[PDB]
Amino acid sequence: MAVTEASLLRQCPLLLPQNRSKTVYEGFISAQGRDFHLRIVLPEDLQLKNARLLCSWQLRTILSGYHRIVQQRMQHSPDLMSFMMELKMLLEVALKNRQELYALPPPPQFYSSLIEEIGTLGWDKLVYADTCFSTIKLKAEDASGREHLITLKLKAKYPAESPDYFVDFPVPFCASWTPQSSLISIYSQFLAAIESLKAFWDVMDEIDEKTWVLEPEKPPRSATARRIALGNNVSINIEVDPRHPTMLPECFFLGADHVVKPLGIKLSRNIHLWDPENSVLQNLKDVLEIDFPARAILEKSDFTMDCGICYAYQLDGTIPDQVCDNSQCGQPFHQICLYEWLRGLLTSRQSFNIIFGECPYCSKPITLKM
Amino acid sequence: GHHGRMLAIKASWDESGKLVPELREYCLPGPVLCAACGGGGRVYHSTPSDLCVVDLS
Amino acid sequence: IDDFIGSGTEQVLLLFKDSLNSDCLTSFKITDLGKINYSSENRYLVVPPLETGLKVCFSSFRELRQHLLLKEK
Ligand SMILES: [Zn+2]
Ligand SMILES: [Zn+2]
Repeated sequence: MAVTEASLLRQCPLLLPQNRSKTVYEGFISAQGRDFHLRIVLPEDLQLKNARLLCSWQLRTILSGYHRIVQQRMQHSPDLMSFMMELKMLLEVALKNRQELYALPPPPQFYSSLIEEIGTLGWDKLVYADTCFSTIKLKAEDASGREHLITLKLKAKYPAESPDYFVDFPVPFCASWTPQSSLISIYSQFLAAIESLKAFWDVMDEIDEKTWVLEPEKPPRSATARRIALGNNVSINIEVDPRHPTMLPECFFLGADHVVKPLGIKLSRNIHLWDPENSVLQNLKDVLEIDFPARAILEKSDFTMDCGICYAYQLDGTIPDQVCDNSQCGQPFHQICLYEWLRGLLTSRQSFNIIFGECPYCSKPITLKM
Repeated sequence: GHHGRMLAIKASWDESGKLVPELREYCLPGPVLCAACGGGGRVYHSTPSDLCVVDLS
Repeated sequence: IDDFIGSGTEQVLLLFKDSLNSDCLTSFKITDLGKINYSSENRYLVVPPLETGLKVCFSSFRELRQHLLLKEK
């Protein structure tokens, strides 16, 4: 209403004036389904510059910090009705920030329905459930015979809202949640996405089996990139499209410029012979017309594989990849080490994204492309 | 408390640049009969059922 | 009845008949009727979440009773 006779009732129903002279108000204030005790003594007149306002200790702990604003608002705010509206808004804000603090799950609807539904799935499936019962994790199997997990995070209200789904696989997983849907529904969707992506798994498994995969070491299921090692001190890195795995991936070659050239040339000339009915390896082998080593000895073959400046492997994710174009050195480096080195020396000259210089060990012309 | 009310206080100094007390109040079960503190934000409390523990760390 | 394992829970020890042997405290049976059971995770999983659910639900019950008596005042 307009006047503060009924509008106050309608906007703060649970503040009941105790005294005849409407000077003592007492009762409850509502915010996000929670009634808070409140007692608001006015002076003989309707002025808020000075008024008493006592609370429940519940309300004090919830009005921690905002003490300055309410004291300020008492002085700046014209009417009591508006003071209550404004106070409610701030208490709303305060609880909205403390949602890590005030979170609960209903015992009836929740725990039972969840137990029914996990039974509906089957207990071979479930692998992990948290003691707060928020997080659960489920398992599924490929037709190829691979285990893939799916994490769900559940709110106080599971069937109302979506539960937070976390899945490994690399294409963005889309889950049509309805209020009618349940874990079995999304599970069927999860298997469906698995069986769609089936080809990508099969490709990456064939690569990780029959090749010395290098730098996604122990790769996750999300990982789409594969730096394959081949010959010695040269590598091909490969990015693969999940929707079209058998299709040609983006591939190129690190190592010695004099060694790399016949690989790029031979690829370029024979690439029309690529065929998307075979496997990636079975295509690459007759396309590049070479074989791979299968674990020659992948932990130590016979090379100090360290940077030969920093004498480490694994500087900040980076691998020894930049090498010499020389039979006698063949010394790997890191991008960072060799860059800082060449950028110092007087001999070096920088074109656009390239720096030419002398290999530290052998003093032969070495190129670095940033 | 006895009936199971726990209270917690910490120094915040956040969001305004002044020290503000961040209070909680938990409602842990059972009429607490005893408790003590353990090194590393741990509390051992006891209900007439069990001795339970709480990790604040 | 006593805690002989030293786990933090009482157990029952049962001595079976003397017809077996003329030797003391042979043929024992220790049990808790829970997990502990000596003698001579599809279902074990979801119980802790259920116990916490019971306790929390009880705390919510006591909270509502408090809220109610406040409102009556
Ligand atoms: Zn290095
Ligand atoms: Zn060199």
